[PDB]
Amino acid sequence: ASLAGAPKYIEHFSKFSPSPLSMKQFLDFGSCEKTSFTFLRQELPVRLANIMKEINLLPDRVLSTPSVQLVQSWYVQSLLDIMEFLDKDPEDHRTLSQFTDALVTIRNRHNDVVPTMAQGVLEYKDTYGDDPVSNQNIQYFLDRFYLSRISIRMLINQHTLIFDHIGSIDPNCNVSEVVKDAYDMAKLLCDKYYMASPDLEIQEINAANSKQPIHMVYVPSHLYHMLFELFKNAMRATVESHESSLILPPIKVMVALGEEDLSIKMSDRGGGVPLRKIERLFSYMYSTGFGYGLPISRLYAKYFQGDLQLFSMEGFGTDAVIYLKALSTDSVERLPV
Amino acid sequence: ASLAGAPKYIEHFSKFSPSPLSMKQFLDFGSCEKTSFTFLRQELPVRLANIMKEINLLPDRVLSTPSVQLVQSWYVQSLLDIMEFLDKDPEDHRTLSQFTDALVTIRNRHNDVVPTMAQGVLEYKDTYGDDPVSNQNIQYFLDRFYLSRISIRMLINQHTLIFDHIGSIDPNCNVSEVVKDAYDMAKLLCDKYYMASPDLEIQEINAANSKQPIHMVYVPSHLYHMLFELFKNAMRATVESHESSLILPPIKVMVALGEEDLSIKMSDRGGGVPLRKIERLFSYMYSTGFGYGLPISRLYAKYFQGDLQLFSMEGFGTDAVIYLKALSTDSVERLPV
Ligand SMILES: NC(=O)C[C@H](N)C(=O)N1CCC(Nc2ccc3cn(S(=O)(=O)c4ccc(O)cc4O)cc3c2)CC1
Ligand SMILES: NC(=O)C[C@H](N)C(=O)N1CCC(Nc2ccc3cn(S(=O)(=O)c4ccc(O)cc4O)cc3c2)CC1
Repeated sequence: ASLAGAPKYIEHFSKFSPSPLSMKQFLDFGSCEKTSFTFLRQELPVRLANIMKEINLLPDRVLSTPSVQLVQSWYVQSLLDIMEFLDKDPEDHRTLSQFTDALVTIRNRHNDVVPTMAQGVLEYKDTYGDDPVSNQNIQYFLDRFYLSRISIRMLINQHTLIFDHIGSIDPNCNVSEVVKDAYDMAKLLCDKYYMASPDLEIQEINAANSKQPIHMVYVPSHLYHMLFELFKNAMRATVESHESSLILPPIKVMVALGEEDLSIKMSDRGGGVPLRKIERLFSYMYSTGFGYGLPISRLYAKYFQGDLQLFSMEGFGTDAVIYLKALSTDSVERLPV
Repeated sequence: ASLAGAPKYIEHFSKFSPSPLSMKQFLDFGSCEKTSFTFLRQELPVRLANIMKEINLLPDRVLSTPSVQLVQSWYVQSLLDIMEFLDKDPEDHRTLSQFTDALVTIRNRHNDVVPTMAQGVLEYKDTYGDDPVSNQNIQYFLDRFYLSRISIRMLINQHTLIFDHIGSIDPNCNVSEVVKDAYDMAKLLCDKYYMASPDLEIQEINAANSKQPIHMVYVPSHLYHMLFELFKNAMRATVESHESSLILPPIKVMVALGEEDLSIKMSDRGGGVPLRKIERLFSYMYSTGFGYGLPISRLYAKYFQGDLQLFSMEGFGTDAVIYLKALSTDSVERLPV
C-alpha cells in the first residue's frame, strides 16, 4: 500500500457507509481482540475515506491551503497504515500487537488536527472574508469533519485502552462527581488568574428514584470536556461582571434524570449576553488556552445523540444545558456520511 | 372595484414591498388622520396582495380546499373594500369616517382566519398525511401567513383606536403588571378546572437601574397573549404532575432589562418534557380553548424582532423565555415578502 494508489483506496472504501455503534455494542467489544481488530481494519478505512472524500469537495481556494493539505496528508498516511493489515492473520498475536501500535501512531499523528484546521479558518477570514454564507459553509463542513474525527478517536481509544471501566466508557458514571472534578479544575485556574472563584452548588433531580444518586453509561472524559469548558465561561462571566461588587454568586448545576433525557444545567449570574450574540458563540469563524471550546463541546454532546444549548437573560446571566440520552440503547454514534 | 378585476388588482399591488414600521413610526402616526388614511389606503392593499400572492403558490391540493378558498375570498373582498377609497378626498371627513367604518368591517370579517386555516391543516393531515416535509412546508407558510395577518391587524387597530396610550401601544408598559394580569386570569381558570393553582413569584433585574421598575414601549395586549398562553401551560404542567403530591411549587417569573434585550422567563416544576418533543409544541401540524397557542404566541414575539423559546429539564420542569427588544428603535415589524 503506497501513496501512488491512495486515490483508488479512498474511492473504494468511500463506497461503504460508516457503521454507527451504540453504547452496548461498545460494551460488548470490550468485554474479543481478534474481533475488534477484524472490525476496525475495515471500519477505520471506511471512516477515514468517507471524510477524505468530503474534504475533496471543498472549493479549490480551500483545498489548496497548507492547513488542509497537511491534514489530508495525515489521513492518507493513516489509511495506508491500516491497509497493511488487510491481508494479515488475526490468529497471530504479533499482528494484533502491531495493530495496536499502529493505532497509537495514528492517534498521535492526528493530535493537532483542530489547531491546524483552525489556522485554515483564520486564513480564510483574512483572504476571502467572514460573510454569512461563508460562515454557514464552514460550520457545516467543520461540524461534520470534527464529529467524524471524534468517532475515529473513540474507536481507537476503545481498542488501545482495552487490549493493552470499559476503555473510555464508564458503565456507572456518577454524573455529579464528573461535575465536581471539572469545577475543581476550573476553580484552580480561576483562582490563579482572578484570585477568587465562585462556589459550586449541585442539585440532583432523580425523577423516578428521588433518593438515588444519578449514574449513567457514558464516556466521562467527554463529559468532563463539556463541563470544564462550560465552567470556564461561567466563572469568567461571574468574576469579570462582579469586579465592582463584593460577593461572587455561586455557579449552580442541576442534574436531572428523566425517562429519556439526562440533563445538566449550569446557571451563572455573569450578566448574560443579548440573544443576537448567542449563535456566534458556536461559530468556528466568529470564535476565530484551556478547554476544547464551545463549538467542539457541542459536538461531543451530539456524538451520542445529545445536545448542548445556551440561553441567556441579558443583564442577569446564562443557563448552559447538556442534554444526554439517559438510556444506553439510545446512545448511538452520530456519524456524517 | 369588482371581483372581476381582482387578479389584476392583486398583481398590481403585489409588485410593491410592504413597509415595515418601527414603534416610533407608530407613535408618530398616533400623536394625522388624513396622513394615516393616505398611508393605509396604499399599504393595506400592498400587504393584502403580497400574502394573497403567496397563497396562490400553494399546491392545488391545498388551494382547492374549502378553508383556503373561504379565506382567499375574505382577503379579496377586503382589498376591494379599501380600493374604493383610492380616488376619494382626504379633506372630506365623511371619507375618513367611512374609512374607519370599512376597517372595522374588514377586521371583523377576518376574525375567524386562524380556526379556518386550522381546519385546513386538520384536513391535510387526514387527506395526505403528517410527514416531516409536509410539516416543514406548512410551518413555513403559516408562520408567514399568520405574521402577515398580525401586522394587518396592528395597522387597523392603530387607526380605529386612535381616530375614534397610543392605540394598542403603551409607551410606558409596566411589564410586571402585565405578567400579574395574565397570571390572575390563568389562575381563575386553573382554580375552576383543577380546584387549586400555583402561586406566582416575580423578580425584576433592572441591570442598569437596580431600583427602578421595568417599563418599555410595547403592545400590552400582545404581551398578555404570550404570557397567558405560557401561564396556562406552566399551570397545567404544575398541577397535573403534582396530583399525588401535597404542595404546588410556585411559578417563578424573572423580568430582566438589559442593554438590548428585555427578557421574561417563566420557570415551572411541572416535570418537563424530553428534548425530542419540544419542537412539536411549535408545530401547526403536530398541535393539530383559552389562549392563542404556542406557535402563534411565538409569532407575536417575532413580530417586533423578539422571540419565544422553550427549554426543559425532563423530570424537573420547563423554562419559557420571551425575548423582546428593549429599545423601541429596534422594535420593527417583521414582515414576510
Ligand atoms: N470592563 C469590564 O470588563 C468590566 C465591566 N464593568 C463588566 O462588568 N463586564 C464587561 C466584561 C464581561 N466579561 C465576560 C466574560 C465572559 C462571559 C461569558 N458570558 S456568556 O456569554 O453569558 C456565557 C457563555 C457560555 C457559557 O457557558 C456561560 C456564559 O455565561 C458573559 C461574559 C462576560 C462582564 C461584564
Ligand atoms: N396520568 C397523569 O396524568 C398523572 C401522572 N402521574 C403525571 O404525573 N403526569 C402525566 C401528565 C402530565 N401533564 C402535563 C400537562 C401539560 C404539560 C406542559 N409541560 S411542558 O411541555 O414542559 C411545557 C410547555 C410549555 C410551557 O410554556 C411550559 C411547560 O412546562 C409538561 C406537561 C405535562 C404531567 C405528569
